Amino acid sequence: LAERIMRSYNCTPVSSPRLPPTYMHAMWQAWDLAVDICLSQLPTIIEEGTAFRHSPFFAEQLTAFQVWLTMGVENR
Amino acid sequence: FEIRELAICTVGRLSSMNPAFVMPFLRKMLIQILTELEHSGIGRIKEQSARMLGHLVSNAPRLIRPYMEPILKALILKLKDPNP
Amino acid sequence: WRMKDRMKTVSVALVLCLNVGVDPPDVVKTTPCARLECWIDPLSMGPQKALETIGANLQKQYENWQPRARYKQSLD
Amino acid sequence: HTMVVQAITFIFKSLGLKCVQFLPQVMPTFLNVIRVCDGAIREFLFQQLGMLVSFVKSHIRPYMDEIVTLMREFWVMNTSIQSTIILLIEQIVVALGGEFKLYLPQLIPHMLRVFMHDNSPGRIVSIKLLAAIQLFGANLDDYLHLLLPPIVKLFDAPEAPLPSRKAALETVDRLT
Amino acid sequence: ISKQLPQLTSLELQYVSPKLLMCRDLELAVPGTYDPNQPIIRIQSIAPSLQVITSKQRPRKLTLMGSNGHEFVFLLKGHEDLRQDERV
Repeated sequence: LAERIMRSYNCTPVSSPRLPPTYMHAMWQAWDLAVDICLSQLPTIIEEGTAFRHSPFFAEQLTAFQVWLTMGVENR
Repeated sequence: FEIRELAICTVGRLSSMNPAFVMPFLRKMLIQILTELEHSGIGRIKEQSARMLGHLVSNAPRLIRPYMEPILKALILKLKDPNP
Repeated sequence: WRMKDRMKTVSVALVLCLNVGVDPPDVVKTTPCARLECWIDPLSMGPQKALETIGANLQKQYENWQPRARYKQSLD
Repeated sequence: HTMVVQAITFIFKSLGLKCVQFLPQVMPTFLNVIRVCDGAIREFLFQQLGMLVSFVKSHIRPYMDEIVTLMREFWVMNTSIQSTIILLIEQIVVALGGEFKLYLPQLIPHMLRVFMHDNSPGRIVSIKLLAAIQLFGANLDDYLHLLLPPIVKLFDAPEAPLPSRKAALETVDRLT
Repeated sequence: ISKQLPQLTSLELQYVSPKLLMCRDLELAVPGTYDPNQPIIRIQSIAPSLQVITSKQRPRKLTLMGSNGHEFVFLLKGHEDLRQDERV
């Protein structure tokens, strides 16, 4: 996360074991989507006081894992 | 551009089978389409952006439903601007 | 797949050369600049109190991940 | 005009990074002056403003919006003005860095128009704008989909000059 | 508290009294400013930060904003009678 955040400000964090860049990985898009879904209920949570509904992130990811398993017989 | 529209239509149709892999990418493409529409002052580019938005709406209602307010607000601001 | 060895971070050292209230000559910071250090504004609570409070806060932040460690803070 | 502006730029250069003190005194009058200027003084003023931005680096943020507004208002088809504004853009990006992405969308339409219609001999204006895009760096992540198709057409059009197509290829290679 | 006292250089309204930070466009007139002839200078807003003067009495430095746009700075004196100063 430090690498992804610092990239936008012309700064490249460095680690002694050189990690390949991870700012472009697709999972960060899922991170943004999950954050957007989770915090979109905050106005009602704070003001109205609704019941926090759990994010469907893990359910969707397990669904994707199931889809992969459905036809993942080959050593792909 | 037509191949692009067909690809987005298929991906939107697949938003239900593999949401974990489709929904984030569709969100990112929605981001790019919205900013393209808002910023690009080119008629053809805005035509393609709006057509993309329509395809995404038709094929990914679940994806766009939470973002109804921003998408509608951007469309309104475009509608109030001073090509058919 | 077996783990060859399990290492433990027994101790943590926090050297904080913050130099509260003094700007380093190398960089001339802007009038607003950046004032949040470990979510603490040093100028609000005085130099030495800010330095100690930031050190304690950073120790707490690290303890969030590794509570069981000997934390020793060096302040300037 | 030229005498006082040259003097101001020289004083700021000699002072170095201590010149940030005079920003509130200089910048508002400077921007109003560029606004009310006419003729060949405009390009010289933009050049000196770019030098001033280079000297000021990160401290030009409060006046950055006004500078962008001036550039949008005074951006035209004129080759000299286009070249000067492109150079000012390069100095602006090397001054700001990460914060430039905030003001990039304002200037994007002008770049798109420049790519669409450019009759400059050899498309040298396009090449210089390509160099500026190279200098943009990570600020282009949220607008790469906007800037890229112009460059793709630039190096895919056979009628375009070889130097311009080569510049487009180098720009894409750098952004990679 | 003796050790803590010197560190209290400035006071922010959000800690000491969020109600004053809430106050906006009050019809209440600026103190010592009402005149039957001149227009009423009502309080527009109160500045969020008060700069405490490092003195024995530690008087605050309050500054209000009037409806006319001109700042009015005042000193908040504690544990001292000001009726004598009013008569003077």
